[PDB]
Amino acid sequence: ILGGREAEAHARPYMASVQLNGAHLCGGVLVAEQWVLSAAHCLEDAADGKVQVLLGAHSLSQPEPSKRLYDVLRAVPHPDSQPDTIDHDLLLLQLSEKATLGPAVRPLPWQRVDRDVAPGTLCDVAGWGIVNHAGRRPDSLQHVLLPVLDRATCNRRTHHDGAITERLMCAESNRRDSCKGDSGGPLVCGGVLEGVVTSGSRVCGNRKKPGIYTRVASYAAWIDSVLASA
Ligand SMILES: N[C@H](CO)c1cccc(-c2cccc(COc3ccccc3CC(=O)O)c2)c1
Repeated sequence: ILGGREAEAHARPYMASVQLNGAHLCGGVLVAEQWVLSAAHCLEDAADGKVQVLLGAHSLSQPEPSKRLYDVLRAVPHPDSQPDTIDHDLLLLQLSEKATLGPAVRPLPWQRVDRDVAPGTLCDVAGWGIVNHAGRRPDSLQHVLLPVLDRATCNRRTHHDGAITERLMCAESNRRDSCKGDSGGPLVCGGVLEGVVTSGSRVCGNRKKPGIYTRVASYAAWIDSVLASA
C-alpha cells in the first residue's frame, strides 16, 4: 500500500496473509469459515512450496493471541484464469479446518448484486504490500481509502485502453495505491467486499495507470459453487 497508513490492529478481521514458505506473498479475504479468496496469479510461480494462510494478524512477525497460520487443503483458481492475464484472477483457498472465529477473525460479507460501485465512492484497500517505490515491506497491516474511477475513464487510451471489462473495477492511483504484495486483498465499500486487488499493468502510484480490482459480484455463481463443495 503506497500513501497509506498503519491500520488499527485487528479492525479488519477478514484480512488474510496468503503465504509461501512462511513469507507473505499476497493478501486474502476470509469469505466463509473455511475459505479465503485471493488472486490466482499469486500461486503461479509457487507450485512446490508450502502455501499457508495467516489469519487474525496485524504484525507479520510478532506474536499476537489472535494470529493463526492455517494449512491449505485445496486451491481453486478460477477456471477461466490464464497466466499473466488480468481476467478472472480469483483464487479460493480451503483451510485445513474451519477458522476459529472471534473479534480478530471474522468472514466479510461480499457483494452479490452485480451492479457497479458509483464512481467517486471511497473504498478501503488493505495489505502488507510494499509501502514505497524502493520496495520497503511493512511488518504491520496498512490501508488507504481510494475513490472508485468510472470504467469509461479507466478504459481511455491514456489509461488502460479498453482492458477494463464489466468484471473489473478501477480506483484512483494518484500517489495512494495498492502495490506488489497487495493482490488478492480486499477493496471494501461501506463494509462489503466489492473488489479483490489484481496486479494490473504492474505499475503503482501513477495516476495514468489506475488500480485494477476484480468485481466479486461478477463471480457470485462461481464463489457460491466453490463454497458449497465441502
Ligand atoms: N495498483 C496496481 C494495479 O492494480 C497493483 C496492485 C497490486 C500489485 C501490483 C504489482 C506491482 C508490481 C509487481 C507485481 C507482481 O507481484 C506478484 C507477482 C507474483 C505473485 C504475487 C505478486 C504480488 C502481487 O501481485 O501483489 C504486482 C500492482
